[PDB]
Amino acid sequence: EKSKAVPFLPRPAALDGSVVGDVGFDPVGFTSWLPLSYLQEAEIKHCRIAMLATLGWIVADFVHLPGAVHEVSSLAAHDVAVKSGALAQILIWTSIAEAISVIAISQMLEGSGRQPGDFKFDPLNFAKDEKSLKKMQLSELKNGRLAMLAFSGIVTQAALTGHAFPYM
Amino acid sequence: ERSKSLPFLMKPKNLDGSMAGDVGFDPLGLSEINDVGVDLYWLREAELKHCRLGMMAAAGILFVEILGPAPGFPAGKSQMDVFWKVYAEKPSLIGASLAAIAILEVISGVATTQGRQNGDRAPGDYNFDPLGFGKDPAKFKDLQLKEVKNGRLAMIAAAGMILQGVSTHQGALENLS
Ligand code: CLA
Ligand SMILES: C/C(C=C=C1C(C)(C)C[C@H](O)C[C@@]1(C)O)=C/C=C/C(C)=C/C=C/C=C(C)/C=C/C=C(/C=C/[C@@]12O[C@]1(C)C[C@@H](O)CC2(C)C)CO
Ligand SMILES: CC(/C=C/C=C(C)/C=C/[C@@]12O[C@]1(C)C[C@@H](O)CC2(C)C)=C\C=C\C=C(C)\C=C\C=C(C)\C=C\[C@@]12O[C@]1(C)C[C@@H](O)CC2(C)C
Repeated sequence: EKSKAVPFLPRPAALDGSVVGDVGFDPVGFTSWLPLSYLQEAEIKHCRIAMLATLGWIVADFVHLPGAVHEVSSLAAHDVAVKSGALAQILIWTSIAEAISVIAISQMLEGSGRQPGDFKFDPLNFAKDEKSLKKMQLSELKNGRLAMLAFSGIVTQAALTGHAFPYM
Repeated sequence: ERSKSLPFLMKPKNLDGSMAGDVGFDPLGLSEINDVGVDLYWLREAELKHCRLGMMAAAGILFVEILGPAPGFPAGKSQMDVFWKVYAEKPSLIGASLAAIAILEVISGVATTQGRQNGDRAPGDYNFDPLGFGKDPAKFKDLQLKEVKNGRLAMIAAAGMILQGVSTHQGALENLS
């Protein structure tokens, strides 16, 4: 009762405390008719994709790969990269990763034990015990949400005003 | 048995004494509506939202007309017509404000319906007391009465300002003198 985020709204009844980044924020009750693991996986995937996208947009408006095709702004880079076939390679490998993801999310939903977003990818450690893993999961979630909103703002401002890196 | 405000009318059944500003002024018996998701809880929440919105709007009109606009913002003293001048030059501000108000209003409606269902939240309550001006009781009732009276007065005032600006196309205090 009385979820932490919205103090005047009831607790979403599906987010008690046992999830990283769980401040009880679900006013429209998306968790009431969708699996929690599915939504967590979707959120983490969005976080990672948008973090990479924000970093790439900002960097590519500064540094360009050698070649005349890579001499466009990130706003206009989509139509150039799709014509050159640059985005085709990313599409192919992302589709391979996403088919393996289809298998992984199916197994997670039907038992297994794989945590949402846990691909066990960890060449370095950066997370030795449970406490470090929880803290870094919270950091990843917060940074990913911030980067999703940041990429949203960057794209909207750049489309509104065709400016360089300062999209004001 | 008779309403305090209207002695020629019987006391409205649903308005005993609880809500701040209750004087029994329900001649049409609207407090007894229990249909289309509308009841005393919904009516009180709507009244409080109207009170707060009217207070904010009246304060904004008076502030802008007396102390002038903020730097970088248009002038004209007609608040119903300066809106189109702001939108003509800063449409993004208006759009962002509208989107924020839309999200907050969706949250407000969800909260109203939930609090009506599992009764734990008083109508118009959003737990918004950052400065702790209404922590203790015996002052909360007085603050509720002050808010309700000021909000009704500002509702009437803001409706008047809207109509005056739409019709006369002049400022509020311009109409005053
Ligand atoms: C969402 C991810 C994403 C997407 C869709 C793109 C898309 C694009 N980038 Mg880009 N970029 C990204 C992230 C991304 N970038 C990141 C994170 C960086 C920082 C290193 C850059 C740095 C960058 C530069 C410097 C340039 C581009 C350019 C371009 C355009 C054409 C060439 C190209 O594909 O990039 C080539 C990308 C690189 C050389 C660096 C990519 C490094 C990756 C993203 C990090 C490692 C992630 C890993 C491989 C994930 C594995 C995927 C899995 C399925 C196997 C194209 C529109 C070029 C352009 O035309 O600019 C307008 C260009 O000059 N990008
Ligand atoms: C279904 C729903 C929402 C909901 C729900 C949920 C989501 C299901 C959740 C719950 O469970 C139930 C329920 C029902 O709550 C309904 C949504 C509400 C609506 C339909 C929104 C309406 C808002 C309209 C407003 C507030 C417009 C005001 C216009 C003004 C104009 C201003 C002007 O300046 C302009 C522009 C020109 C100037 O010249 C002069 C004037 C004219 C003054 C003043 O502001
Ligand atoms: C800034 C913003 C969001 C900021 C979010 C932040 C900081 C989030 C922080 C967190 O996530 C972290 C970091 C960690 C989480 O655990 C906790 C929180 C705290 C939640 C959203 C802006 C959101 C801004 C929005 C939605 C603006 C919308 C504007 C519109 C629609 C206007 C459109 C128009 O103006 C045009 C474009 C042209 C005109 O011609 C037509 C019209 C329509 C007038």
